[PDB]
Amino acid sequence: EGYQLEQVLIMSRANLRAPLANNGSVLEQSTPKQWPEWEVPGGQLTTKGGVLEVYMGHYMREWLAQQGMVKTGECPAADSVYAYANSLQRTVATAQFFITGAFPGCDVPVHHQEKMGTMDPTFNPVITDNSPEFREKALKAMETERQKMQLTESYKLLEQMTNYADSPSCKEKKVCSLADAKDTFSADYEKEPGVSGPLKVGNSLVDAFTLQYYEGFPADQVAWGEIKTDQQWRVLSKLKNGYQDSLFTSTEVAQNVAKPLVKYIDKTLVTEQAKAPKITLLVGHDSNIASLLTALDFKPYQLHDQQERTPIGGKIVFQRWHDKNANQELMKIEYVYQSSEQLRNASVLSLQSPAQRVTLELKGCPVDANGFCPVDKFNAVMNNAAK
Amino acid sequence: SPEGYQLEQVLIMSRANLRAPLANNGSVLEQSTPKQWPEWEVPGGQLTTKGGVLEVYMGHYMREWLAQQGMVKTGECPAADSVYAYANSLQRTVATAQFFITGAFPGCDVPVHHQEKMGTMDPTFNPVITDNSPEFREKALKAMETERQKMQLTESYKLLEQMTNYADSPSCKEKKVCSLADAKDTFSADYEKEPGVSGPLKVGNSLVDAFTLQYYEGFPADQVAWGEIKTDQQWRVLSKLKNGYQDSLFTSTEVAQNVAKPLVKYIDKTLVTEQAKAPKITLLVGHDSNIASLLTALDFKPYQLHDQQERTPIGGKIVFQRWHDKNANQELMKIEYVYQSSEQLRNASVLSLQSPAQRVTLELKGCPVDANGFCPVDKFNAVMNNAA
Ligand SMILES: O=P(O)(O)O[C@H]1[C@H](OP(=O)(O)O)[C@@H](OP(=O)(O)O)[C@H](OP(=O)(O)O)[C@H](OP(=O)(O)O)[C@H]1OP(=O)(O)O
Ligand SMILES: O=P(O)(O)O[C@H]1[C@H](OP(=O)(O)O)[C@@H](OP(=O)(O)O)[C@H](OP(=O)(O)O)[C@H](OP(=O)(O)O)[C@H]1OP(=O)(O)O
Ligand SMILES: [Ca+2]
Repeated sequence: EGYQLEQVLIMSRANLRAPLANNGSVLEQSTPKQWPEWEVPGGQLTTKGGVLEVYMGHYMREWLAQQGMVKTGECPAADSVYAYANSLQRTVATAQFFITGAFPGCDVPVHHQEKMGTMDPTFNPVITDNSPEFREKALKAMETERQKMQLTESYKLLEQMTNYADSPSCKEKKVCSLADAKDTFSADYEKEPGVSGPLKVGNSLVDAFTLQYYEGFPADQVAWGEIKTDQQWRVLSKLKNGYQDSLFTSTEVAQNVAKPLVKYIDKTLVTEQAKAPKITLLVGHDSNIASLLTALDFKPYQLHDQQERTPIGGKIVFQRWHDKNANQELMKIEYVYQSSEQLRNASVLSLQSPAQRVTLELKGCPVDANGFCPVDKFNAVMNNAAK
Repeated sequence: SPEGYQLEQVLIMSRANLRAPLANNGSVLEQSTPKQWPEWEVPGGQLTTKGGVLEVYMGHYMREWLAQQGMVKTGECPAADSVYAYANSLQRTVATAQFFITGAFPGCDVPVHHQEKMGTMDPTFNPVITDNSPEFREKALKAMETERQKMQLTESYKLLEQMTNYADSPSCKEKKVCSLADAKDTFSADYEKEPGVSGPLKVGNSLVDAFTLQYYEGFPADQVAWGEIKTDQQWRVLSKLKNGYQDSLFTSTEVAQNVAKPLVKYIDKTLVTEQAKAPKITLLVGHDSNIASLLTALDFKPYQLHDQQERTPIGGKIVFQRWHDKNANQELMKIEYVYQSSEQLRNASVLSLQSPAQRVTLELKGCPVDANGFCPVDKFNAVMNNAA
């Protein structure tokens, strides 16, 4: 009956979490205005984020079955499914909710490293090369990417929405402007690429608004009611997307930082394939998706009906399709995600009312008219990035 | 909780949440009407995805309550082994435990225990006759007929026949069984089987269970009972068949005492006799019949659940609570039925302390409560030991 979906690996970020807005946090320091309250402490998933993942899980399960992988109504064979999350509350949580929605009533544990509350090396996008040539070249690549962006409109808008000149940052630390302030990038050995300055603050702020919107806060409680149009979202989102792009998206940085994740995905889909599950779920972070995508050299992609480049509840679904011979196998990779509205509305997902799907393309594995490329070339892409 | 009251242990005896109509009633449903039954997203008897979300909300609600009461701290996981979750080995009950525990302790490592051999009944949750003596039966068969005789179901059956066009069903056109009221019931109490009824009472229960479930699942109005049920009173009259079935089978003391013994024994260990070594929080997930027979077996006072047509609601829990009154140096028991209203299920309403689940305080005949719903622990232990 032709090509059947034989193996999938799903790379996920955590779903909806509470912004961190307690005394002394970046959010609190960045405005004199009070933030609306959330149901859990900062950085913890919300219940709506779990329900959104349950819906994604159920949709995915339907879809997996539709493509021949394991049929609806029965648990998959033991050890058919392997769920591995970074060792943080929100990523373990998003895995539990996804796996429960997709595989209800089945014994599929979520795995994670022993120490909760700390970064697992698999998911920790840290710089591994201590040479000053790597650092100089990384810094120059971040600065170059940043220098292409026109952010002052975004910043002026944000200063007005937050009353930034009256915030604790301004009054106590004399950091009083977003639009005129200087970014400082870092590419420190054994840390994440970073930036300090307005871009980091604009990132934290716009992220908080995005989350309020998705969480379903009334319009008057999103950003104090100040974001009234998609156009405004678009202007503001330039900061959050520009932060991620600057840091995680240069070729120098990404290939280094995402090595343990690339290696994990190579092992699962290529080099230790005999033992691999039919379904792997990894749950990490936006920086992991951003650097992975750069490190495997995907072509440019655009996500319709989303303001985020790496959306809350958005997953990279790598798919190995098999008919009769392993050397005729095909690979197809899609970004499967909920639109900004499907998130805010908690939309019930189904085959008739699906998640959004965009097919992604590796530069090294050109796809046909239907998004498939030969496994032969996929394998070469992975080997080469995993070197 | 009053001043100086501190909650210290809870046991949550839950029904599964929202499931598709039982596959075992499929052919009765088919014989009872010429109409087409709306299709469900899962095989009969399995939890639906909505059941899952609804149970995630009950978990988060119970979490917020437990943190209000100082039983668990906001923003961290409970101590290892302090939460013990044990489900019957069926898809729906294990699924409901997983969704409850994920909604309540998201991000925490809290396993759902069940016997292996999923798809088979775990004896703890198996509401079966466990006495093969012919003298058990006669007291039982009679106690069931006695409960059944207190109910007036004729109007329910005429309503059901009207709504289903039962006149044109296979049952009537082919088998010439052309009235549910004129037909008779025959109870059974067969060794290692659930107490049972043959006849129009089982037909009524099967159909009206399906309608109730359609309504919860959010089928559109024209697809719950083919749009035939217009009035909350019509719901109430139909629900008599389903509540009547359960009450006849699981609610006479002589049946309920036998059939609930394993769960009664379990709850007695956890709350009374092995209490010291017992998890602070226990979730058991079983079946409506478990709740029904448990509550008779412990001699509860009669209760009414507001905003529900079911006597043991979908997702509904019996919540046993040991409290220390520090001021008067006493240990008290409070027991409440906590559950979603028919509208909270159909709407998938988010639940929190600000928009809470329904709660009704229950009362042991052996353990009379004060003005606030609390009774003494020693009186509770007697009831429990005596019952076990
Ligand atoms: O640890 P990372 O892999 O870098 O990613 C997460 C987080 O991603 P999710 O939002 O996917 O969980 C980021 O979120 P953005 O602000 O970039 O949207 C970021 O920021 P926060 O500190 O605001 O969470 C933060 O990066 P870093 O690890 O450098 O702090 C980090 O959170 P954790 O520190 O908890 O991992
Ligand atoms: O067999 P149980 O252990 O009681 O559990 C369920 C179900 O209960 P829940 O909806 O609470 O989980 C019952 O049916 P309802 O009381 O819910 O209508 C039940 O018995 P009935 O069909 O007599 O009601 C049926 O067991 P069986 O069909 O063998 O009698 C069974 O479900 P399964 O059909 O999935 O075993
Ligand atoms: Ca600029």
